[PDB]
Amino acid sequence: PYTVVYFPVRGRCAALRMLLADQGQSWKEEVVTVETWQEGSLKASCLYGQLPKFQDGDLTLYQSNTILRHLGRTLGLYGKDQQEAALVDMVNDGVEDLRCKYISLIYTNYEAGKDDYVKALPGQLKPFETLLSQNQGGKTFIVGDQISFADYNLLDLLLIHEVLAPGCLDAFPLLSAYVGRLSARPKLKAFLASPEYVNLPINGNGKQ
Amino acid sequence: PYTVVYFPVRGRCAALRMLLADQGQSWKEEVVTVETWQEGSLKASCLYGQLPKFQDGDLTLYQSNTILRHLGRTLGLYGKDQQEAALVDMVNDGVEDLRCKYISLIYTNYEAGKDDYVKALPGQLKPFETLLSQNQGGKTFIVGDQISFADYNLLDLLLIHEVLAPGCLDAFPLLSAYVGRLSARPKLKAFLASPEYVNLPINGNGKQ
Ligand SMILES: CCCCCCCCCSC[C@H](NC(=O)CC[C@H](N)C(=O)O)C(=O)NCC(=O)O
Ligand SMILES: CCCCCCCCCSC[C@H](NC(=O)CC[C@H](N)C(=O)O)C(=O)NCC(=O)O
Repeated sequence: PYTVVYFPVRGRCAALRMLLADQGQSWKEEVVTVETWQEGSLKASCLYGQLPKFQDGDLTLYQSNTILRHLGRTLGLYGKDQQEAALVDMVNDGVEDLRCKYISLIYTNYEAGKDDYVKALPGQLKPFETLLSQNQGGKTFIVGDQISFADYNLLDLLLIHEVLAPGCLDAFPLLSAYVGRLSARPKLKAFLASPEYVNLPINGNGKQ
Repeated sequence: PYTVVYFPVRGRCAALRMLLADQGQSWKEEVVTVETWQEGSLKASCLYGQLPKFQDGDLTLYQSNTILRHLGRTLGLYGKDQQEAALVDMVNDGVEDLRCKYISLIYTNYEAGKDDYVKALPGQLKPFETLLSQNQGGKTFIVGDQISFADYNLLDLLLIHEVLAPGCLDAFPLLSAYVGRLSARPKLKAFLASPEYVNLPINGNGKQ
């Protein structure tokens, strides 16, 4: 079945976890402690020397977005056709771009870079609001009328940014309602309120 | 048909161009000058305010990796099954990770960071050599026995690094032979020797 190997943080595993939970899938969490990691053996066995590591039967995967696309492909959360599949990728690549900046700020220069980052945030979120405005008035999902892996990834992106910059979605009504709507999905809402998610820090350095 | 909108550089369009050329596809190049860009009109119309922009019929796309996956999906260069498709993604995500570091060095701190970057390069390339060593002794492609979009992206990554750090592939027999082998493909070899590729700078700031 499914196994996710990661440090005890939400980080790059939050979106895929939301996906599995919302889709009613079962998986095992293999928690790797900083000590175990510093031992070196696991890290040396990882393709790119990093986590998360994911297992689907004997298929071993690395790279958070590969896991998301794999689950999206296998579970039918990758658009209804090739055109939608491309739009889903366009959304996810954009989500990834901002996540990288978020990650850089959090771990590289939180104190000195936060003000500049928050000032530039609106412009960074505008694209997703626009995407929403062009798809059924933003009443359904980011692409098409069915959920996709990019939805879970974008939702996480938005959630963590509201912790970083409380109220950042006030400027974006479609994104605001989208967060509330997706968060209300029964299995997702239950997962998001579970200690399995809540008692885990967003990042690994105590910043958010 | 196909249209790629970009600045007059190889950058993030090199891989997809190699793909189209090698696959015998025709496309139009719409060159955007720094002046035209600074005007602001085109940039404001771009989803994430950046290039490349890609057009396939009435389908408009942004994000270099979205264009690669779209071409891979529609042209049959995305693995033979879901398992291979995931491995292709894993390779491309890894290629993207290193490309981002390469781009950061080139445009952010070439002079001061080059030495450290080159020292860390072997460890950054090892994963791709390992990937090749696990797929038919590295005698075919990065994943499976058929070419994929990740091949064109990895090939470009390797080509530009050979310019940045001559001989970086010497210690990697599989990657070395792979570059020579893929570069020898008739249509690709012809494209790589054409002025449309050769007379274009790798990057936009005169560094490489
Ligand atoms: C409470 C303790 C928390 C543990 C320490 C903080 C964990 C931070 C998240 S893990 C950070 C890093 N992994 C990555 O950056 C993964 C990026 C990869 N491109 C992906 O998308 O999957 C990694 O493996 N880093 C380890 C390494 O590179 O050695
Ligand atoms: C000799 C002159 C060449 C032009 C000058 C150098 C151009 C550098 C390459 S273009 C750089 C930037 N685009 C990107 O970074 C694209 C990132 C996107 N995630 C992708 O993968 O496609 C961009 O649009 N930047 C423009 C902007 O953000 O306004």
